[PDB]
Amino acid sequence: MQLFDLPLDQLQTYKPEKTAPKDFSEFWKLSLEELAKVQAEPDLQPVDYPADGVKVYRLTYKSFGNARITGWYAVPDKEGPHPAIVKYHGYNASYDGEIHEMVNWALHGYATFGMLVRGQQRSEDTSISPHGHALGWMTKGILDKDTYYYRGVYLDAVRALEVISSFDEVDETRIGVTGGSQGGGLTIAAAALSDIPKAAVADYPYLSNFERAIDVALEQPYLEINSFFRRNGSPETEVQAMKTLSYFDIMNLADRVKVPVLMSIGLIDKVTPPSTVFAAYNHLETKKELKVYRYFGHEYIPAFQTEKLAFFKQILKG
Amino acid sequence: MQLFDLPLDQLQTYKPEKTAPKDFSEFWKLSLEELAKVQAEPDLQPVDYPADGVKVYRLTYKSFGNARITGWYAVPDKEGPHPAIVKYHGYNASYDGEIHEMVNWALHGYATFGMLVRGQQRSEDTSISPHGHALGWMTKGILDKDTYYYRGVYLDAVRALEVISSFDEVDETRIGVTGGSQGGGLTIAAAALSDIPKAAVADYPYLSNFERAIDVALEQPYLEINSFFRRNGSPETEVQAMKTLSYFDIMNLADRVKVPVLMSIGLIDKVTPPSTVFAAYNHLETKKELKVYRYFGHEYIPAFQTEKLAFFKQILKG
Amino acid sequence: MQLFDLPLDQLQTYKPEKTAPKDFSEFWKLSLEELAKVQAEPDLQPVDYPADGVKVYRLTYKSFGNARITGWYAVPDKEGPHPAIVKYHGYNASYDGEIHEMVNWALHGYATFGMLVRGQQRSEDTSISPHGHALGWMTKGILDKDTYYYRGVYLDAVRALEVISSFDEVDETRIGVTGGSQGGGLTIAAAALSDIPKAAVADYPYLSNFERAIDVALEQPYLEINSFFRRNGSPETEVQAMKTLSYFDIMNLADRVKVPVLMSIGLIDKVTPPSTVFAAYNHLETKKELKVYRYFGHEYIPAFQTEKLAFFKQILKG
Amino acid sequence: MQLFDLPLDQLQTYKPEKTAPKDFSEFWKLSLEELAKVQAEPDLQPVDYPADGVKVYRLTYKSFGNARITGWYAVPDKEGPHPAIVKYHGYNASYDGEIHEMVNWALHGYATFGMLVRGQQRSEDTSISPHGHALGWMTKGILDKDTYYYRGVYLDAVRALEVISSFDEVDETRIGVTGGSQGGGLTIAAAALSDIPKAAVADYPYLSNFERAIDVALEQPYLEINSFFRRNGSPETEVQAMKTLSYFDIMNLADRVKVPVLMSIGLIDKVTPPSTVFAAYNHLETKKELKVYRYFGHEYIPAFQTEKLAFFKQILKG
Amino acid sequence: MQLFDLPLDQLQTYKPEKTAPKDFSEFWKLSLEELAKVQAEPDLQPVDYPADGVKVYRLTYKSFGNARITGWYAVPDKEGPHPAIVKYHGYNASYDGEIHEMVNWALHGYATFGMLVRGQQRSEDTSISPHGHALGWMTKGILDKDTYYYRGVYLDAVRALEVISSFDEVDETRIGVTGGSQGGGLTIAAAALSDIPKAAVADYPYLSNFERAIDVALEQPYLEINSFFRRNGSPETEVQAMKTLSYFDIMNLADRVKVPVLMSIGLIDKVTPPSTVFAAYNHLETKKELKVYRYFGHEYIPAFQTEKLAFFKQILKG
Amino acid sequence: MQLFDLPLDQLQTYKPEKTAPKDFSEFWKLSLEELAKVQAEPDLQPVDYPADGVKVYRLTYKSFGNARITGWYAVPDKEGPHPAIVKYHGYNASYDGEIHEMVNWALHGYATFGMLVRGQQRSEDTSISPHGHALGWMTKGILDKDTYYYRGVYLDAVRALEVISSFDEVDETRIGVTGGSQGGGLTIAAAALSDIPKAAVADYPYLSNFERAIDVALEQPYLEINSFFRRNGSPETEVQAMKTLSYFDIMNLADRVKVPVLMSIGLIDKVTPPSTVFAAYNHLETKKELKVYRYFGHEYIPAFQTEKLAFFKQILKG
Repeated sequence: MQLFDLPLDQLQTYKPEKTAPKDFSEFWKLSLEELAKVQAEPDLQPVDYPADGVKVYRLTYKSFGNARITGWYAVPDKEGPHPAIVKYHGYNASYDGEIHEMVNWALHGYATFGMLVRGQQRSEDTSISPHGHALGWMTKGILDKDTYYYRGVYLDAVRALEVISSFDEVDETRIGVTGGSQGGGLTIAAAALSDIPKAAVADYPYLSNFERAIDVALEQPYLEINSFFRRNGSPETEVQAMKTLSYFDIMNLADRVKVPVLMSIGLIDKVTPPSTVFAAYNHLETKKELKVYRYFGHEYIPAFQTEKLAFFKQILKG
Repeated sequence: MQLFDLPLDQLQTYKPEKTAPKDFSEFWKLSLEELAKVQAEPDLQPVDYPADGVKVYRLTYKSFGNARITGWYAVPDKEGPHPAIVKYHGYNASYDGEIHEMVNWALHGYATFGMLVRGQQRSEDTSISPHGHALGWMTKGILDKDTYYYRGVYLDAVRALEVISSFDEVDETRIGVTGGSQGGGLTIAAAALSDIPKAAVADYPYLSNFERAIDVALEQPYLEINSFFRRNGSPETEVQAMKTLSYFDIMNLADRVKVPVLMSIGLIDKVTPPSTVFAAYNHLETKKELKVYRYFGHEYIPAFQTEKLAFFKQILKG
Repeated sequence: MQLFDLPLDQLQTYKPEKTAPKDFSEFWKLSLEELAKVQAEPDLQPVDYPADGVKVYRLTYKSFGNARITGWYAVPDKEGPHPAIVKYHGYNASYDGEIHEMVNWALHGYATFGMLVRGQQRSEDTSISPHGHALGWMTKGILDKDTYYYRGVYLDAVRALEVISSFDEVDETRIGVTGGSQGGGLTIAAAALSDIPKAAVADYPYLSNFERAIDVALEQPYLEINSFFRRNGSPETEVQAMKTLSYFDIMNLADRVKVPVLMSIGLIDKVTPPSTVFAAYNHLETKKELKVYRYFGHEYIPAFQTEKLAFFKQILKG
Repeated sequence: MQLFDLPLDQLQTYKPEKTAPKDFSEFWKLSLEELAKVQAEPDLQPVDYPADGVKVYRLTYKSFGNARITGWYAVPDKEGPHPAIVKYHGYNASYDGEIHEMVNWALHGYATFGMLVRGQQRSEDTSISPHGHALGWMTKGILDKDTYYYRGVYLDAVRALEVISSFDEVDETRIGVTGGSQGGGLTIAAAALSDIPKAAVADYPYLSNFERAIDVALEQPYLEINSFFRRNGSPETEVQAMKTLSYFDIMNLADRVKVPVLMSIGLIDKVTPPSTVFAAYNHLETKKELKVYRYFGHEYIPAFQTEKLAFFKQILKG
Repeated sequence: MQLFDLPLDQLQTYKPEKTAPKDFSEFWKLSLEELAKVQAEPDLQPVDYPADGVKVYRLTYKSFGNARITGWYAVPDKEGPHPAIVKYHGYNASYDGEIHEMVNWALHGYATFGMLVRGQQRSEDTSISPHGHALGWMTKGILDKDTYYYRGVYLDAVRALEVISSFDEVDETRIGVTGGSQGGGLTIAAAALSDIPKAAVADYPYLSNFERAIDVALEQPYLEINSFFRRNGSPETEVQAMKTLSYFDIMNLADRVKVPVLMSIGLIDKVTPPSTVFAAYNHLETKKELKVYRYFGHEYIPAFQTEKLAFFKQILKG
Repeated sequence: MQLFDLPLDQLQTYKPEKTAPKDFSEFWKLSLEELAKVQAEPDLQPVDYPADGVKVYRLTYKSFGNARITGWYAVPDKEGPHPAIVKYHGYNASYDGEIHEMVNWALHGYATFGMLVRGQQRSEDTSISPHGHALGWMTKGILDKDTYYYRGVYLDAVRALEVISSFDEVDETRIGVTGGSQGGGLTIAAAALSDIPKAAVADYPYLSNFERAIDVALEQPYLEINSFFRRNGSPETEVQAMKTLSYFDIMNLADRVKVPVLMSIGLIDKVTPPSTVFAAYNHLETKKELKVYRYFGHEYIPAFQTEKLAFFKQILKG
């Protein structure tokens, strides 16, 4: 397609004020405290996979709300410990958990776990639907930070790191986090909420700068928010929903990241608008780099794959 | 748009064999038993509304899974006891609960309750998401009849009738059920599972003839099923999901309806294809009429509104 | 969809200079004089409608050009006189005259007439096509104010008020005017050209700020003007057509309205762009209120239905 | 795009039974009588045009309903008397009357008149709108053959031939008729109702086999009929409208054509479906040829232009 | 459609700095030197065409790279010499060479040759594909000015003028160049590279202001450039490709035109954006006129046909 | 989307008669002879890549027409000699040559070469454009089998196998071929024309059953053929083009494949319609399997990736 958001020169300095409420930190502390009360009880079940040099398994663990979260976990068939990667997927975009991708990461030398998102693929979402929402997960439980869909998801993302670091074959000092869109948002959230990750690569991250996203995105799934306001029109509901979203907005969590970050953005992306991604990036206060691709949108960028592999190889395989 | 399904002469005789499993009746008996364990505990909260001649309220009750189900309840501002209507809404299509429509029904002389569907608007869905599903509600809990999303919805629909008939101002012998698409499916399911309704009017009913629907629909939401099979490709998964859907398929429940039914179908409907609606209609063994509109699709049909009003007036008011 | 016109902060003060030619007032005076020469000769024909508490009829009267204009007229089956409402419909958007809507208004307590637009539904358009026009009615007779399509329509709209006020069962001191899009334009035009209405509720009004509308609308039917210029390209034709449109532009007629006005606008409406509606609103010099809905476009807005009912109930049922 | 109607072998034998009512001939005789009552009073007004070898004029004449019909008339700037062509245009598709094309026809050696269709461009439509119609001209006056829009158009088309043949510079024995879509329908109707034309070339003719057209067309304007039935749903209305269309259906007029006919059809045409064109062609009982183009739709076909020029050259110039 | 580029007031003064590299003139001199080494060896083959007053032929000649370029050549069947026109066609938009158009130009009095573009229709493109390109011709050989697709095309365009001027029946002092889009770019390029043309009429010219075109066009075929950058992502490749395009950019060649130019632009054209055309126009330093059509896009503009014919008639038939 | 081609039972037995001309075998023998005249002169240039366990290179060789063909070649960083794979890419669908994918294949244990298609990416197409063609490569040189675009491509594909098997580090007895769409067509053509491959995996193969493809495909690129017939309408041209395509149609080459073949087809594929793929499959007379995926179209199918890896592992590694 074509350009549509602020010009690159303006994007470079686009940095909205944080929207985090006064109890933002307290909310995350309490949420992590809740997660800590649930014993992970990890279980590894081998899987038959048509490749040599790797051992593949279905990893399952317990998280917030006693939810059963799973994903494929692939490890180099070598004597570890190994560097590791926790890979997070896109919104409604996992097709059988991307087992092939996980195996390729293991072949590249990383014990890799592709966490599958609760309610979207294979993992259980034990959180209820307290008040009715628009089609999708974006507005599920949006009237209260405690019941919001991403509360459980972010906690699951942190638990994934606690579980993989606990493995004897994983060098917990060399774990990376990565993912695209929704996976990119989870990558930033995980690095902001856990001291475990050592490096983060986020493709056009999702769940950033909600106030702007709903007025500039031209495609789904930010627009589910707009849809919820069409179906629940009281002015008070809109105020409450934006407030709960502010607790999950990665531009609010970004200044907690302490490790190196590599991020990408395609200038014609109408799903995660460039402005929203620059907002998250400009809120990071850590070693960081934003690779801008003028001719790409919300999709796989071959040149950035090269950058991602070189970054993880430099930091995690040092 | 234009014609696309079987020609009318073929639709008239289209009657697929039932797909109900051997334990279909047991499943519904057990499900109704699970519903009866939950005390309804109805709560009526008056609402200020800008109209004379009617009293409006927010009606809330407890249903399957201890879920809090709600909706607007409007009653003629005259001494009862009054004929009544339970109105069911379309998939993801309630905008603040259609309060205006409920009021109009009351002005027409019917104590009317617009049940809001659990998880879609206002009403709570306490059922979890056991295994991950495609975007939407169609595949939530589809790997087991006990966990499937419509199990709770159908029971809620029956409970709505139990609650309204219990009111002293409602003539329990003169209650009708009505709704469009998903609302039409709920209308048929309620009349199939409850002896309360005395008449049913279903617009192009949804949740019918799933095996055909997924192969002929050209718009959502039927296609969420297809989407789930794309993301969960195991052959066994497909077989299991179709088996669970067969317990909720209104063509399998249709032979249980024993009161008069009025149904509509637009021949250019690509959401609820004509074949799927004729399948439900052809399984009904009761006083019935199917109004076919050649030039209408999945939308409001003015001529059918007249038929609907005439039908309820004739049966519920005489 | 999404935002596209001027930002709300700019819309608030958007007020183009009037485009009314020097003989604007003379044109309307002469036009009303022509209408006055035609005897209304109203005729009421009862209709069988499936509802109690209301009497429904087909009302037919004679207007400008000896045209036979009709519509459904519904009255509370009570001893009047009653407050009344003249409801105007959208462009090419009446489906059998919206009889059900008219009946609901009567059930709300108002003797209501839904005027059907000449040439579009049931009413006769005796005005010829003097010079050929683009597909539709927007350019029919556009080369001369005397032959322009809306000359007859606006006069018919005023006659509708003269006819309903003449009824013994109608309290002519309590008549409201209402309608959406084209119906909203007719509502403002009627209130600007007749001293009869006591209150006006106009949804996103059509036929406003033509100069801007043709450069900003992204959907039909303002674009019929552009289509006419593609087919009749002389520079002189464009000048003449914009001049005739200026006599019908509701932003030019707005300062004649003397009664309270309630108006709505959805910020994503690409049919009646927000700027065009703010233009009409900012030209009103009367008790007024503009309800802005960020997430709605050119469609039914549930929250505004509440506002409309409360407004008419407060003014007309005082 | 791609194929979509009956396969070629089936198109070749597709010949629906005529739908002409018992008084079809009487209707046309009476209509021609109404036309003859109006004196043509042709007026030729020279026009300055940037080309040598041709004299251009605006030709205006009086027709049915005292309507002023006009169009460009271009003649070879040489002593006549000259073969001539009456060219008819597509539905809502004349842009300033195609003056350039008329000039080219004259440069090819034919005194050519491009009749502009009443109400669509330049020419006046004095027939009223008796009962309201869907957007467009297709349903204007459709409840009665006497008031239907094409009654005036067909008579205007015959009158065009009477006027051009009356000119001393035109060889009345060498006049052809031609046009595309609506122009093709007019071409056939004119040759059916007038003995003036000596040859006819019709591109994918419109206004044919209405019963099939409304069920198979996928684009306008056929679909205006469907639109009218959506807005005027009485069963009797549909029956009456189809009856009036049957008087203007070129498949019913085709057996009256007694001069050579050349016709074209693109197999991917979704506006004038191939079946509808083959229906007209198969009802012709005269020297005829149907050129079928597999890869073309409703558009200019270069190869057919050669066929058309060759045909008129052979017949009108020898 | 609707407006989308800079407002007309801004377009009027839009004039980017030239992007021509330091060896721009040397490149064209050397390129013309290469063309001069190839003997034209023109061949005329008569064609059977169904019209009197014109002789039609297939003209074929040799050009750069020993390529065989052809097109239809039509001449008035009169004693010359004649004024002449070289007509260039749109990108991938010649349907059998537009023989009918060529014949009409001859009937207007001009010996006319419609050059068909190498590789696109009938003419041979002997230049290879040196490095792989995106679908289409826009990026073929783009990594080097010497191998770029338009090098051969522009040279062929100049050769066309050398060949037609060489004919005894052609008055070489009265030759015009004309064409639309890609044909408009070739018209400007030819007039910039050859002293032969005496007048030029270019419709919305293509191949102008590439830097802006790729960021503002919303349709094809400028976007092939963007597509090539998606498939060949090294930063160096983008720099090299923009540099080679700068040698062919008509805004860089425009100041070489010494004869009168007539140009058109439709304000809603999303193929050749108005800004890009104003850029070329504002770089012309010769007798010039730009006709702006607010309601037209990338298509035939009837009013401009009149202007084109009057311009060529005034200059070429003086 | 949804189903659209023949139903599965009919696809299973769909086997059109071969369309190969009498000199089909001679053409391929002569073409292979032309290829053998060109010395391959392979050149391996190491490339720095961010991964351990593999050596990456740019492999370049000379093929038919002295064309320089290239692609990425990745080898396990272990002592060989290694099983190998030649991977062919989709039409206009290589983004920088899929270096990442080639590396992954090597990490899976296969010396892998991703041949880049001449003229589409990186590789040179030295064949000229003899007669002009529609946008794209499908019709380039289609008027003669000797000049047709795929002649060079198929020979390049065979040459790729000759080059990789010649490497000392490659076990020439364990080489597979694979690719999707156009890549699948190349996979079958290579296995048909070379005895080198020991196994073939083709995703929905393109370049099959051209007579049906042009009449049933609903997306490109098949439709470029149709586009060429629109621009070159001579009946003889169509006959000649279909004749040249018959020499490259994989259904005509299929009976020459004598090694195991694994193929896939998505039933909603509108680019390579299921019928066209079943045609190729049904002409194979070798160990074969066709995996049918009801809910997938022309895209990556996760389950098939597992099948593909399992197949090559079983055959090439044992």
